[PDB]
Amino acid sequence: GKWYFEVMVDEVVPFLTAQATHLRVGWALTEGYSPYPGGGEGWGGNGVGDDLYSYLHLWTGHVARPVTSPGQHLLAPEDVVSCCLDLSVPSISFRINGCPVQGVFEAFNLDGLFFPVVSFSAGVKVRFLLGPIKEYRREGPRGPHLVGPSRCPPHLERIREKLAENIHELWALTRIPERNYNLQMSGETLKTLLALGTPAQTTLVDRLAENGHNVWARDRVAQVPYRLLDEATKRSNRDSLCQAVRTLLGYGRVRIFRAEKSYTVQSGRWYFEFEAVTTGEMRVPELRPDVELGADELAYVFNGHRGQRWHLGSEPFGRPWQSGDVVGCMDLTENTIIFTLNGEVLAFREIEIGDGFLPVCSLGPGQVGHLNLGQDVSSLRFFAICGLQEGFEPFAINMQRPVTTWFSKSLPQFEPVPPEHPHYLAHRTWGSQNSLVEMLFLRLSLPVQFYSVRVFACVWVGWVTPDYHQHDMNFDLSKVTDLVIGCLVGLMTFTANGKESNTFFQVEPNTKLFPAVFVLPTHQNVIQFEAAMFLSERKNPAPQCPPRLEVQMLMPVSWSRMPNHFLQVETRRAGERLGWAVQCQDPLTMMALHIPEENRCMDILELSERLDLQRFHSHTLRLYRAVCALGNN
Amino acid sequence: ARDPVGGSVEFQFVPVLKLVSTLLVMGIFGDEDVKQILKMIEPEV
Amino acid sequence: CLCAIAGALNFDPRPVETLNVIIPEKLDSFINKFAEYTHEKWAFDKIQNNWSYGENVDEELKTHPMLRPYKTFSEKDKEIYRWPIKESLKAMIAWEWTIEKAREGEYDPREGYNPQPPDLSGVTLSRELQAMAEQLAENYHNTWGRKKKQELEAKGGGTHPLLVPYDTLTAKEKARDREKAQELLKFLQMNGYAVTRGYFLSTPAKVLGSGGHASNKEKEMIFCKLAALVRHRVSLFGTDAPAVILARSLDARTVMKSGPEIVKASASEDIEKMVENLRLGKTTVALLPVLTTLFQHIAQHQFLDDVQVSCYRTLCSIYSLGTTVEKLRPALGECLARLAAAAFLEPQLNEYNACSTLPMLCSYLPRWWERGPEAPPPALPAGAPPPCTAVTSDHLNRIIVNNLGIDEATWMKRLAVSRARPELLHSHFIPTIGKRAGKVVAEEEQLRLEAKAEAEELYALYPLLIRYVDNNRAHWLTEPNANAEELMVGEIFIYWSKSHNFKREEQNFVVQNEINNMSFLKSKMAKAGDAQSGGTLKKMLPIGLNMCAPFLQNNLHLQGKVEGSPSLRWQ
Repeated sequence: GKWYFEVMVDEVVPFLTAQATHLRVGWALTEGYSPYPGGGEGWGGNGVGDDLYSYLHLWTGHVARPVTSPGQHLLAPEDVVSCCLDLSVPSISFRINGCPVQGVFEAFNLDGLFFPVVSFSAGVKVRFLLGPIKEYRREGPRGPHLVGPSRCPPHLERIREKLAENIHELWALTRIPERNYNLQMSGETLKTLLALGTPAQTTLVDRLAENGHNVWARDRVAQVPYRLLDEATKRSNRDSLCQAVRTLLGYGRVRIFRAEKSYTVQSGRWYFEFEAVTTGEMRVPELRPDVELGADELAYVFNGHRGQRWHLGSEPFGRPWQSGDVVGCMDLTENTIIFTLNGEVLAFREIEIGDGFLPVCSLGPGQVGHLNLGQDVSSLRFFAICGLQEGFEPFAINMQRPVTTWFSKSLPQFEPVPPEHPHYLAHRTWGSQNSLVEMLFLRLSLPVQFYSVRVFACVWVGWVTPDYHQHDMNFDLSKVTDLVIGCLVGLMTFTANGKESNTFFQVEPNTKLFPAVFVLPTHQNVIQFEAAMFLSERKNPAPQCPPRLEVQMLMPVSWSRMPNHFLQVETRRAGERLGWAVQCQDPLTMMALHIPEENRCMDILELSERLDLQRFHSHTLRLYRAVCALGNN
Repeated sequence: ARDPVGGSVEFQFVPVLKLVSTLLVMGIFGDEDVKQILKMIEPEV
Repeated sequence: CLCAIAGALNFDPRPVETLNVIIPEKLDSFINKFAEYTHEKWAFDKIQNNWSYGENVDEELKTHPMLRPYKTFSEKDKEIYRWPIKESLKAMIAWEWTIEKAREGEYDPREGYNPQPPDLSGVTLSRELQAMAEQLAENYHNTWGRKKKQELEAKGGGTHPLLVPYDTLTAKEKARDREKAQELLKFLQMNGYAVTRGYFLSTPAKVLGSGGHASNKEKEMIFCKLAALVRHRVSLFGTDAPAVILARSLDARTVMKSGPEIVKASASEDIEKMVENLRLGKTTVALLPVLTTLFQHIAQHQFLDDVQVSCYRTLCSIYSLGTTVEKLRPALGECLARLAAAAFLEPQLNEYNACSTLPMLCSYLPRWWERGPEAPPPALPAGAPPPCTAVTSDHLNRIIVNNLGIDEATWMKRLAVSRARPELLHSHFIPTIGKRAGKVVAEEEQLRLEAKAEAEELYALYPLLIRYVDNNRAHWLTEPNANAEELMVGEIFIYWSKSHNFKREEQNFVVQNEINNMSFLKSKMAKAGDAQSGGTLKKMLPIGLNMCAPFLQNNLHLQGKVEGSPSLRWQ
């Protein structure tokens, strides 16, 4: 219900680099915060969320807001934020040093667990005061691991009764209207047996106990699932159930990791070794960053556990995968994908060629391992003899700099799409129909700063924020054939259901509303789009009375596409609790530049990976150089 | 070593050579710096 | 073929009675209700198409006249509802599907009779009725289909969808009559009348088979032959099925075995079936059968051959047991006795398969065998001993080291046919269970022997070469596995290599090898050896160049090898 805690921050120099460090506290539910070191929208932060609630001036939606305090300054080595949150009526609200520093929260939702998040920018150390945030990249003894991602009849009755009294007495001996109460308890047991209608029976009994235990817990609360309660309790419950049983007898999701395209190998024989810091089943240019893994024309792999490799298809050829077990895969010149297990060699016969390929490693939730990579030290297991016999040399000397691999990531973006899904004035509206699932969503490509819609064809519509993109999901309105268009100089609505809903919500300070909606299901799409104010907005030129059509149109979905590559270091200090204060040292600088889309974090490496963006950037650079020409001031 | 600073050995060098030329033209270089550049060339003498 | 397919997994419309059956008054009572209910439904359904009451037949305009309320009716308009109903109930009366009276009791609109019928869905088939809707849908379609059939029987055409077996038809077509049939019986129970008479496929097949099989056994004891062919088909089906009652099925299997066992007390089919049964194997009656075989075996030892062959096959079951007790101890004891008393090689193999304080006697026998080392005079006892050693190793999981030493001694003795092959299998098992230096010394001793044989080498030489090829290959394979496990070996490899070169270059030898293969029914080893030898890159390149042209001594040796590798490549 109520919870409160205190964390005191240690000695952070506010400036190294031209940055005012990061070190904002707030709180957050699991869902919808999924930090990345790539950095979010608007050039990435905390309190960005409609998740994050963090705390200075304001944080919320990634839109700082001023706040009354008495220190009226940023946290520094001196202080102790003094955190508080109620859940019940849910308000986080805050103090520092017991000093009121104003009221905030309420009006969002229950769901998930709203823990405390601490952000450190630079060199800083802090105590937390009580008595990872996900992560593809791990943490390893030799070569970083890499793991994730984890979501976490009457006669019978008489027999029962008489048997029950005996049981109560037997139980009584061990301890050293009452039974009676014992008989009533036996009767309950009978009800449980009726509900139930070999070890599985024992498990069922334990489950029933938890369920009854659960009702008991509810009663106590009025005054956690049994797996949740814990193993010792479960074991104790199991024993009683077992005694009862003797008496009865008597009575009679997946993350894919990729390599840079530049590394690409188009010829020869090479070897890649995968290291497992995780035990489980995993599969080892064209393949999509995001999509089904291991069952496609794009690549060939088999689950370690299964002793099966997707052709894509079904096959055996191997011992079941063992945690912390060496694996070895081996040629451009021939055409095989030999698999050496522990080397300890197990391959594929006759394979197409060109466009290189490399092998892609995708890890499903909860196992980490590290896959390598460079140096002789690297041959491990090994996994060395084969290289010696194989002559399929490791990347070795080439790629002296450490290799970099793009990451699938977590959050979809409302990207452009063309001819996809097959089967994907005005007119504007279109869509593709096949055996299309819902969906919807839609989105648009015009930005408003700080006037018509047609459709018809039931479906939620609203207008989406620049940061509106978020995981979808069922998306039933609202979670945080008449078409009415609302124009904002104001209140945005339109004429709901053809005829007025009235006016629902509006912000007039200077945000910036993006229009689409999401439409889902049906044999025929029947969607029609379009513009006065909208036309004026879209073009710097105008507004003009005549309707205008953009060179560009927008779409198509956030998608669930993974493509951002990871980085160089991300070392800090962790951050040990017991003592209660964690200190982080060093500095990180991001060369990435924000788009006018806008606010996405570019990641320079990402730009390098994407040529079209790169081409545009290069052209821009040339133009800039050109303006400079002639030595003009 | 399978390089590539730029995937173009030449691109990387051009970037460096141009900077060097600009510096030499500028003449904002130490005599010791000049000696270092000469050594850098091949150390013929 | 059909059976294999199942494993992978033209008319006569019955004549009911529909006027020979004249409704009891309780059915007349349901007829007022059900018929009235039907009229109401018509208003409800005809009103759904916007139809209405009028006073005349404006059927296109969405109007009846008969959409006069159920109360308004002339009974003759009610007969449009009563007739289908009367046919329904009468059909039931015809089947003696008695309809016991407990109770008779029952959108863009317009005009009409707009009743709301006590909806049909709202009651659903009791288990009596769950059987009934199937036959009413079956029967109703037939009467309709029989009228359709009289219509078809008038017209001289091709095939009738409802005039072709009803079940072939989509469940959706089957639905149309059901839409009459469920509509009757559920509605009857809804009106307070029951209508009362008066994977899984694999399990069913197995049961039917057990049911027949017993019949067949009875027949054997006393068209029967044709069914027996069916038995072979069934056995094939069973093998496919497994992989795809289990214990119960096995018990049935025991009965089949008893029948076959009795016969032992079409031969190939039974054997295949037995083998399949054996394949299947991979109760008290079974224990008894085993005991009989043991006793039977003892009798055979004292003095049928078919029974004996069957018993050997029973050996396969033991292997199956291996994959996954008094009678067993006893029969087992008889087996041990037979072994002591000791086609003989085959019997020994069967005994070993079956085998697959007490530890002490075995240890003493083992010590005796070790004593046995350096001399033999008995091919059969040694094989039995090897099987026993394998069983002991299995029981164990030191002792393993002793077993390995024993194996080495055995190899030495061998160095000093079918028995040889059995020995080889035992050796492979021993190697798997698996000192190394001693093995290497032994190999050096052998390899040298092989080299000598090569130097010596017409047909006899080829046969000797073939013998050298089998043992050398096997023991060699185990040795290679050991070397990999612990990866001088280069020297051993070089020797193997010389032999390999002679082998690549052997015509009479090649023919001998082919003959040996044929009788049964070295490249991999050579490759492993080559890898070991490869185990100085520039020097290697120079050597390769020299080979193409074809420590200094070592280099020359490497070059010679390279030539061997080239020969191998040429293949």
